[PDB]
Amino acid sequence: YVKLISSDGHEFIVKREHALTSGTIKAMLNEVNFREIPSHVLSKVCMYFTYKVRYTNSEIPEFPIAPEIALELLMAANFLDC
Amino acid sequence: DVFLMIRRHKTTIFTDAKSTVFELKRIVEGILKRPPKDDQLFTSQTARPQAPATVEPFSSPPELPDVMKP
Amino acid sequence: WSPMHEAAIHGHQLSLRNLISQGWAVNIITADHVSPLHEACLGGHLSCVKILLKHGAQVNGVTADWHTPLFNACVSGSWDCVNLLLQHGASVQPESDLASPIHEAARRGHVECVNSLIAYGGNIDHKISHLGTPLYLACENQQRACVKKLLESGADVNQGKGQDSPLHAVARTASEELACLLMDFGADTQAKNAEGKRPVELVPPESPLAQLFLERGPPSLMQLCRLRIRKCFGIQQHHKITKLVLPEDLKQFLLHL
Ligand SMILES: [Cl-]
Repeated sequence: YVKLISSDGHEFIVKREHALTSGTIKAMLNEVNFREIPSHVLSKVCMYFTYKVRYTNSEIPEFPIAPEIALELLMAANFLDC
Repeated sequence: DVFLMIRRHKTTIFTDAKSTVFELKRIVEGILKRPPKDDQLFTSQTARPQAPATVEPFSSPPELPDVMKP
Repeated sequence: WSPMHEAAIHGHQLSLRNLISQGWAVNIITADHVSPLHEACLGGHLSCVKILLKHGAQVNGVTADWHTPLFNACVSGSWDCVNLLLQHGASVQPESDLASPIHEAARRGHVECVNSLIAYGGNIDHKISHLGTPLYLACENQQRACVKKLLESGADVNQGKGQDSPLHAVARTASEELACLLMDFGADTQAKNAEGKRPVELVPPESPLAQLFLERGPPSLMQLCRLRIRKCFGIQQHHKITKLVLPEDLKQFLLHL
């Protein structure tokens, strides 16, 4: 497990293998900090990690994304290279 | 296989499991060195990788830009 | 024998101006309801279209084979003719499924013509029984710049012909170029047609299309965000992405540039 820390103070603990989904994180890699990415975005990023790993080797379901978080989420994905 | 979000104060653990409530308390112990749902004291339909079930609020997303409204 | 039809066919704008000043009628039709305007559009003769419209030619007359000036202009490929008819209120969707301008323009890869039909309110997803969508024909006919145009404009990447999707039709073709494009715009690689088959199953054994349909597991989160954001805009409104507060690199990514 590794700890990903969001802009607004939240702490997310996810399995290291899953976080490596991010090029940026894989490269930086016990604890990581993201002064620019807020919790409501970073939680979705982690879910995408779970989703990516679980379905990365076999029918795949829709990954829901509310329009209201999409722009910030795109920036996060861009920075995180995932 | 079932995918949880175990939440408390400003921390959040993301983790999967099969299996009783008892043995999940042990996994937490594994992470946050403490010893052993909704307003109370979890399925493939109900808790998916992309939509973990939850076991402090997150930030409030900003206003949808005007050009993206219907 | 009509002098006016005859001049219109061959693009003889002088003979045409002449006949008109000698008193020959501009709205004159064969037994098949072909007019000079129909003939001039068919040959792409912009001068003669101008002349005929300016002397009151009818822009929506329908021939016995269900053809309209706009349809014929789409056959010829003259963007200018198409534009000018649209300016003059040429109706975008004619009644017959045998003569849909946008389909004819799309099947021959007349991109600019397609672009203009859509701009003037044509239904980019119009789905005809024996044909499918304009996107579908462009694909069958390997018209790459049409396909790219239709998708940028926001055509429905998954609406093809009957149960046969665009990605299916592209796999028969083996077009690597076009498959990659459909997928960039989120074609469903798992849909099954009327014969029960998924698109990867239609693809020659020797093609890299297989590895490609298989390797593409879920898309990146970036790709997923792009689908989602584009989905918020209507046909040909995606340019408004320009207004968003967003790095230029990403506006271009969202706009597929
Ligand atoms: Cl190709």
